[PDB]
Amino acid sequence: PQDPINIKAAERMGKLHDTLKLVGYEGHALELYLVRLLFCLFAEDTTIFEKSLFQEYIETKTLEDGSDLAHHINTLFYVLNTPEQKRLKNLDEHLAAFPYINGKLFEEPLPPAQFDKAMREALLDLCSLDWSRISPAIFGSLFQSIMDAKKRRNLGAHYTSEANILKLIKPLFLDELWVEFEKVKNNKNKLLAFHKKLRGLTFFDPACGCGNFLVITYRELRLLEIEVLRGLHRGGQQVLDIEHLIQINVDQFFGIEIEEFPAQIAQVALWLTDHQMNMKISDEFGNYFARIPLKSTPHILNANALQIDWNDVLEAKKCCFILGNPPFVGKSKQTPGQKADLLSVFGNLKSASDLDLVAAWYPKAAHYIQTNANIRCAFVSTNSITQGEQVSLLWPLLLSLGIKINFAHRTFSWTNEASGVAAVHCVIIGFGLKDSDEKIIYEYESINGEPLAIKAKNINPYLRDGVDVIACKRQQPISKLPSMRYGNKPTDDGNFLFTDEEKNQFITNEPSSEKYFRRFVGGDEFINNTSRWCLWLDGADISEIRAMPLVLARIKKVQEFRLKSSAKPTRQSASTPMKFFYISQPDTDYLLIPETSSENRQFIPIGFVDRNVISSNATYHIPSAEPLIFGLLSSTMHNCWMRNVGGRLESRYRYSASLVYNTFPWIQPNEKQSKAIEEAAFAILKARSNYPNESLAGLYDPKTMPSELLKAHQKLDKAVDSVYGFKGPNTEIARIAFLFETYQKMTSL
DNA sequence: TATCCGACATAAC
DNA sequence: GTTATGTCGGATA
Ligand SMILES: Nc1ncnc2c1ncn2[C@@H]1O[C@H](C[C@@H](N)CC[C@H](N)C(=O)O)[C@@H](O)[C@H]1O
Ligand SMILES: [Ca+2]
Repeated sequence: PQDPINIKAAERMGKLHDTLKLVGYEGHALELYLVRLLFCLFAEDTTIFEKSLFQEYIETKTLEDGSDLAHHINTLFYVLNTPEQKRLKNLDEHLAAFPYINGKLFEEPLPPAQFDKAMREALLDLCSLDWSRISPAIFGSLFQSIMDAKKRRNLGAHYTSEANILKLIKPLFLDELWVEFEKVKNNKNKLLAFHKKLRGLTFFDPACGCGNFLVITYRELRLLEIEVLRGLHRGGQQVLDIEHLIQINVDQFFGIEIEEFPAQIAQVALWLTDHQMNMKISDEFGNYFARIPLKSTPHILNANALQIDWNDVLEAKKCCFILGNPPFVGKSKQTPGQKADLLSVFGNLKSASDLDLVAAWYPKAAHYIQTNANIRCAFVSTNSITQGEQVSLLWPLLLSLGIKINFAHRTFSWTNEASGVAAVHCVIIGFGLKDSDEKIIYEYESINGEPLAIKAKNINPYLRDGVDVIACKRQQPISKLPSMRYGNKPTDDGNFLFTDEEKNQFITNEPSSEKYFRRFVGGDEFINNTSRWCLWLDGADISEIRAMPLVLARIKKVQEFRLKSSAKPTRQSASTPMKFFYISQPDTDYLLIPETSSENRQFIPIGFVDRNVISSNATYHIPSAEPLIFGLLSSTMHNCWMRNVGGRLESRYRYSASLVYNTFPWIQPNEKQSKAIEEAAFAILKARSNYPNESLAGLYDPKTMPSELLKAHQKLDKAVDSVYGFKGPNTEIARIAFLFETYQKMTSL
């Protein structure tokens, strides 16, 4: 038998596409030419064509140099559209063996292409594999393999695993369809009504890619529909009559896709799955049943789902489910076209440009279903739209429109079976206009593991079981606390930064420069006790900088890099090329908080730093911080706050003054409570000192953390918890919920 | 001025 | 290539 296809076959087929593209067979013809070939490869390996008829024809009626191949394929494409009654009586016997196929797939005449030896062999190469068991992974890898890395990233062109679609469609509709099936399966009447209900269901993916959500869904429906016909069978031991019993078909699936090639795959993907299932039902009940020629057609539109009215694809009143995996694009990574798309959907809302592109599909869906509250929706999305600065900008608008979250998958790692897996963490948000009396939140122990369904009273805009209050960005703290500041941002392409060895090479080469070096600490250098230096030129005497060539060359390298920038303020900054782009350095010693750091720690390692070391923008800091405040930011309570209202990078903690610290509710303490927290603070500090040559990473890894440090932190929480009057169960659940009662009491005043 | 963020970036097994 | 865990500067206000 022939080797079944794997991912390497789709990738090879993709190279055929780009090989054809490079000789000028471009555009619409190219996309449909290839998807036609795909159908032929599947067809000869099933019973649509006689076994291997396509391959044999190419091998016997086509020249080895590939010179004539495209002529014969062009006539083949015409035959497959010509019913047998309209074929020339003298048509080549070998060509006459091919069935009439028709359908939107073969109706358009196409310019003939041109092949050579290697393109012919590549296509015969594809023929020799078995296309019989073609799956989402194949359709997705093919879709992905024709795209530049920059394109793949920017359209979010990442196909969705079988597994990730199943976590989305099982709660959305599928599981309930199996419960309902099992309850009526023994009543011929109710089973008949159940079939008609299955036939009338429509599925709508407004960013459908290569169609996997539609393909998996249609396959599950076909599988269900087999057991339904098994049920209904009133002929006992006679062969079940499929053609007049079957109903479900591709005309129930609808999709929008901006690139034509995935929009063409999605269509053929649905027909191949159709035939795959027709063969499977033909096996169960032993009688041959195929839907050839292609009389039913999906409704995939090639368009821009953010610029059109979805009702042109599918009238809302005739629609049932909206599902899919829309593209993820950060606020500062999106092209002028997609920012404008984003802003069209959100109108004149404040800071709406700060949303991920994926957020755009939510108000669209929310406006679309306003005319039919029976629709239920679910979207994969980057977990970022449930964290930090975006929660305030997306969920006020969604809640105001009636949108209610009915189930949700919390953060998990992305993956699929194709090349170049993207590195992003995800959520799944099921929503609609009807509250559900049984909301489930699926939780993950291993970010890579399988989920566990947990009952939920309510589902937060953060996807938590709690109240619907959102923590908003603030420029100053709601509590009585000293202001916090952002570290200095260099924008220097590294020209002002050095390793110790570099600082030594540079000093010997330019000894007059020692006066201008100062210690440089980012988050990574501080957490890990690594040494780094910067040239600190804020307020340098120009008579001293003229003397020094090596420095002058750095200042010129900063300026040249800064002019090449694309952000006008950066270009502007090129004309002060010896000063950091943003400067915040204090005059007093300060408390440093790293910006981005491992979620595996129970506390964010913070600490005190000398006023002469320059802190990078990968950190925050409080100038002249009394020990009490170091206790407060060390506390479980603060870190629980940071964990819940802060943002994340994939999943690492990301601190930010305006989201965490400034919204942090904190009651001012007595003199005894204040002295207590100070005493624990010094106990933590001392506990750290007693371990030379341990970096803060080594000390705050909770595996390797010394018990003497854990105790001082336990001493500290007790003092801070006392200031709150917090007596509750000492869990992240009870602490989060209690801080939000405090936050709301303050935000109500 | 003043950032939050990254279908990530990249040094380390 | 996996695994572990934080840079750097854009875009916007
Ligand atoms: N404005 C847009 N309108 C319509 N489609 C878009 C738009 N932006 C990106 N896309 C497409 O969104 C898709 C995102 C993918 N994650 C979908 C893949 C698809 N779920 C699959 O399983 O294969 C890409 O295929 C894009 O071409
Ligand atoms: Ca074959």
